Amino acid sequence: NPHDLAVAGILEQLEGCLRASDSTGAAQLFEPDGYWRDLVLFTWNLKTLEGREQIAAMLAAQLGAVQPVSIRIADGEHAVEAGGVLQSWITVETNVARGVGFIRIRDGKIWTLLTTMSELKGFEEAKGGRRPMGAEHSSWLEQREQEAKELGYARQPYCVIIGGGQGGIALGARLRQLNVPTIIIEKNARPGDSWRKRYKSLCLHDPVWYDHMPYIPFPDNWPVFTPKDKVGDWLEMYTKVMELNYWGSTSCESASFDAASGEWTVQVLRDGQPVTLKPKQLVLATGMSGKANMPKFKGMDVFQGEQQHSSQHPGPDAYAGKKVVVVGANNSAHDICAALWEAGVDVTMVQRSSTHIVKSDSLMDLALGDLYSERALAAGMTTNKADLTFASIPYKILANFQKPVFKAIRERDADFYARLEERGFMLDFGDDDSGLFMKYLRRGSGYYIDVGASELVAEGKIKLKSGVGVQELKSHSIVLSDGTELPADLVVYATGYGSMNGWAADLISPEVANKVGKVWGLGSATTKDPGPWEGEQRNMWKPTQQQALWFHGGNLHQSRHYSQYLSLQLKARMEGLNTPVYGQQEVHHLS
Amino acid sequence: SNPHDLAVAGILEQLEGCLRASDSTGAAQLFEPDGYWRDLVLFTWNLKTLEGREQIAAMLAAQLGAVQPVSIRIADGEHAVEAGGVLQSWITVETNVARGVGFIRIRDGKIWTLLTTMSELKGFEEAKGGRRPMGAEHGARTDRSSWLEQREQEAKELGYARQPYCVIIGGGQGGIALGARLRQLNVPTIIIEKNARPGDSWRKRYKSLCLHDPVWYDHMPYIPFPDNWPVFTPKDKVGDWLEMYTKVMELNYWGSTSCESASFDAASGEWTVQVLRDGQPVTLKPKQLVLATGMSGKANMPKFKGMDVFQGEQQHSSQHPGPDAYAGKKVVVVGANNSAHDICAALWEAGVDVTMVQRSSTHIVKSDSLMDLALGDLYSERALAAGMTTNKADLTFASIPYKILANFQKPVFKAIRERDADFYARLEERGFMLDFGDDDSGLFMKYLRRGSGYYIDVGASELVAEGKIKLKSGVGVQELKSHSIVLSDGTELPADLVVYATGYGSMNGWAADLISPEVANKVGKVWGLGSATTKDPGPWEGEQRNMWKPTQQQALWFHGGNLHQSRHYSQYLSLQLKARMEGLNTPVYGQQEVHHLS
Ligand SMILES: Cc1cc2nc3c(=O)[nH]c(=O)nc-3n(C[C@H](O)[C@H](O)[C@H](O)COP(=O)(O)OP(=O)(O)OC[C@H]3O[C@@H](n4cnc5c(N)ncnc54)[C@H](O)[C@@H]3O)c2cc1C
Ligand SMILES: Cc1cc2nc3c(=O)[nH]c(=O)nc-3n(C[C@H](O)[C@H](O)[C@H](O)COP(=O)(O)OP(=O)(O)OC[C@H]3O[C@@H](n4cnc5c(N)ncnc54)[C@H](O)[C@@H]3O)c2cc1C
Repeated sequence: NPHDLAVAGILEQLEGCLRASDSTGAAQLFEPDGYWRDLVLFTWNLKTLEGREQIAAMLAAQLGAVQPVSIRIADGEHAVEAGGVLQSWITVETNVARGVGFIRIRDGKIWTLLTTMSELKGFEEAKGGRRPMGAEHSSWLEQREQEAKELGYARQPYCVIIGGGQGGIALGARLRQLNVPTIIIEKNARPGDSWRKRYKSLCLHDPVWYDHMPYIPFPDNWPVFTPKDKVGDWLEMYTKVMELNYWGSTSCESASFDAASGEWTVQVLRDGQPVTLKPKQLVLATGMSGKANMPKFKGMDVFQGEQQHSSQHPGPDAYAGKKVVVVGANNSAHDICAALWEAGVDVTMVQRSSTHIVKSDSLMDLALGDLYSERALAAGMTTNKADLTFASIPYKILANFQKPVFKAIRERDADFYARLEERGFMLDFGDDDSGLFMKYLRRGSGYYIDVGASELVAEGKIKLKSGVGVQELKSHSIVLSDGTELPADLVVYATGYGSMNGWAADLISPEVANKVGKVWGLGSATTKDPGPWEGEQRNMWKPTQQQALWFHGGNLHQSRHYSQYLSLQLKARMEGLNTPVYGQQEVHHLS
Repeated sequence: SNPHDLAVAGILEQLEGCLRASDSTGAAQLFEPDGYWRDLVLFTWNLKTLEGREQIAAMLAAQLGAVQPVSIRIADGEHAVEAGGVLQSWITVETNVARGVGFIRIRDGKIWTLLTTMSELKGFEEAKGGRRPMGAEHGARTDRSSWLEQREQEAKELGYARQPYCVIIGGGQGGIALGARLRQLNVPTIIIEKNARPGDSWRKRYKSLCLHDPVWYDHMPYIPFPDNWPVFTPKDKVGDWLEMYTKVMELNYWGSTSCESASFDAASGEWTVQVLRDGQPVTLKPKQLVLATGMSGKANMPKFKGMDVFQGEQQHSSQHPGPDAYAGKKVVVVGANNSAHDICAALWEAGVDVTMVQRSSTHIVKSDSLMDLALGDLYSERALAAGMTTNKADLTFASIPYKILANFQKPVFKAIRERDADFYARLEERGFMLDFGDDDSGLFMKYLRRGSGYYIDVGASELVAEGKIKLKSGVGVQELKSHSIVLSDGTELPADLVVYATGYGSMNGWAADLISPEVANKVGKVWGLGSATTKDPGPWEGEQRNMWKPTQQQALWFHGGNLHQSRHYSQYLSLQLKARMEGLNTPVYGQQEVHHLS
């Protein structure tokens, strides 16, 4: 291929500079403002180097310790040319690891480079050609019962994960494949209960092609949008067959770290019994959403009806013939209001701030179609290549990729949007018009994927009062800042959640929560994501300022992909490897 | 272009030309005089191999009116290849009611072998890929019934207020696979299984047991084992997998339910099946009954002199719980088959005095050698890397007519013998009686012909070859005395326990005990090819007797086989069941007549 020669020569110069510990020379091969996003392989971190000077500074600090380095076109792949961009899958090696990557080249200059870590040399996963035999040509069940009785009691785990939802289960499967002895702590009774507990009608709003767990993808006949209990069944059965050590009915009560011994002391209550676990690494996988935001409205003590945060709302059944006011317009607000109307309960939504609304069909086609769809698969974009393609766009410029996508969504769904506005609903498209994904990555909230509620709003079936605040709650009403008085038997506060940092404050200490800082967000200086720029998700899947404390989570996509780089970092430290973190992120917000 | 594509595509259009022309004799003229057309449902509504031009013409003359118009072409995205004078190509075939994949071999301008299969019924395709269910019903409703509610409704109504179309007896690997395929075709089906949980059929075996077939060969439909799954799966890990598979594939699986009896009423077209679901009687009235109770039938119990005199324990291999109770005892196992080898190796690991007593020869193959030389080309990592997917692997194997399979296998097992020659020499020198099939065609051919007579060695044969398991061969049982067993060479073995590892009768014995001896006789022997070899008498039948296809008893079907055959032939059985559920015209051609009652 005519492009293979072009890309391979650029890669050879890069390879030459990297072997020579020539940081400046390597950076000169990039565009002046080019990007190098590294996932563990060079930085022992999740780090995006922006521009030649940052690129050179990383290479000057890391190259001496990783030699010899190779980088070349990936086996079986070829370079392609689109829109003036030369791109190719690549393979990259250090002295202790290998990985795949992706490179984009323009006018002979590296525009973007992705390096990732796939495996640690000598600790490769027993997959494919390396499969365990299973049988020798003490039984398999006996050994499992041995591990169930000894791990966490007579013998301590290397790693403890708090939280057995989708995120901890995926991370646990990955850790199991790396022989990192691990216990998952889950206060629910069974795996999958994290999803069973939602409202009757809930389904995933992300599509199947985007949603796979590691190792066992959903089958070709699995539904596009999975009902909440069908997810539960899958997670429970995934947990069994991937041989996880999963302590259900077990609450984590407290944890602390002793830098002297390098050990945590984690106090749990397993079916009522106190147990003390002493792992070397602690992972919080308690959900990206932390502590509920409770408003401080005048007269909340005067109101004689029920007040619930959206997280304490059981559903519409108890409220036939009653009147509900939902304070909020996020997706929790839309879910709760659509259920109350389907049940024939009087519901009013009170919106103070704008919301980004996207029709499910439009999100699936225009925003996910290129990477996660039947069309994507037929074109060869496998789930792994999709994850790596998305990861290869530096967060700095992703909004630029996204803007045309969500402009097309507005033109397609314009009539839908007009009717929402004519009704008085406050629309936005992210602070910079870059859309749903960027809001999710920046603030983890502020959007609703419409599966039926927005039409109920446009048609007036869900009553809307927007543009107003709450003045006070009276004895049987809530009074809005324009003077409107809404009678209310039940007030639901759909006011969101703080960051995961609240989990650390509640389980470790507020002092440790302060060391760690706000979790999630990019530092984009937009709503609920204050600057300055950090360029990677705050405290996710990477070293934190609290030693041996980690955060895992995200949506099913991010949990699938970044559980790989988190587990490889946990494994590397279990093997006593040298892991010199570059550019460890300084804390700019205590929450 | 491809120069082989043109040759094959021209041969195929002549075939298609003749078929649209209702030219049975002319279409047959396109095969070698003795060519083969193996059909899986698509043309014959049967599993049927047409052998020779006269049979081909007769089938085509009988069926063509029922399946026209027929299209047959090279498969989309595939190309013909030529090797050793043989032209091959994947093909795609459509009828007026169905579509499917096929495979064609051509030599000197004549069709040597044709494989036609049915993949789907037109208008009843599976909800997969582009046709996935949405799962969620978007848009507001007040009559909303959630996924969990509908599932709880079906559990409560099916078999009570509403009868299933099909009932499967047996919830092992075979019934679970078939159940999955039937749920994908919206054939309401109840699995009846007397064990408590799905997967218990594997949990029930001895501690150390693993699959002796490798993972690449073993997948269940729809959810393959993952890339980190072990080659040889321990039995309890197989149990957990089936238990998860049954849950996530939405099977209606009545555990703790024994099937007591069933009878068919040709007037109503209904079965009456009496079950005990947790002790409580239920009466099920399906239109179709599938027996999936395992290929092994009634245990064969020997008639030895003095069995009534022996003062120790006597067990059939199927009644032997394991070595635990026999710490200080002396065991004699009468048999040298696979049950006997498993039981003896377990007794020897536990330090029990065990002697194996062999009368007839056994075929021994090392698990590792089966994996490389017998399965390596189709079911391996190298096969996958070469584009041979599990389904392409299944179709390639199915594309070899059974009449010629034995000669493909002979060089495979000549190679296995040369590789393991010292192993075999030490077994023969120790006095173990070896064979390699009646015509030296090896393990897979015995299995297809008689379903017995072999043991895949995972460690026990070395214990025999080295004398750790004591061997007495070439002998029968003369009599049991009060505390000993006497062999036909005069040896008197002291014995606390005698295990009779003497195999099983045919699967139709299940039909005898659950339906009636008359129905069992009408159905006849199950399994076997009619190969005129040991335990497989002629005449030649060419397909597994009564497997995955219509039987001489109306609305009675048999499902089973190894994980490979269950995976693959459950597709054709479920489609035949689905076609009848939708009231399609299904004219069976060449329905096999019974030549043996058992
Ligand atoms: C309508 C709707 C649709 C959605 N669709 C999708 C979708 O398609 N894809 C997607 O990725 N997300 C979707 N989400 C979001 C989904 O809720 C989260 O993404 C999901 O919960 C992932 O969270 P997690 O596994 O990281 O943590 P969680 O799901 O919150 O689980 C964390 C677990 O930690 C446990 N826990 C907490 N504290 C303790 C303690 N002290 N001791 C022990 N255990 C503890 C909890 O019981 C919980 O089970 C949807 C949400 C809604 C409302
Ligand atoms: C060491 C060893 C290794 C093996 N490895 C393999 C391998 O790798 N691959 C392979 O394919 N095979 C293997 N086998 C063979 C295996 O035992 C059978 O192939 C397997 O059981 C398939 O049978 P099945 O699921 O069709 O029926 P079965 O497993 O026999 O199950 C039929 C079920 O029907 C139930 N049943 C019977 N009567 C009734 C009734 N009246 N009411 C309700 N339920 C009833 C039984 O409880 C049983 O669970 C191995 C065997 C051994 C000993």
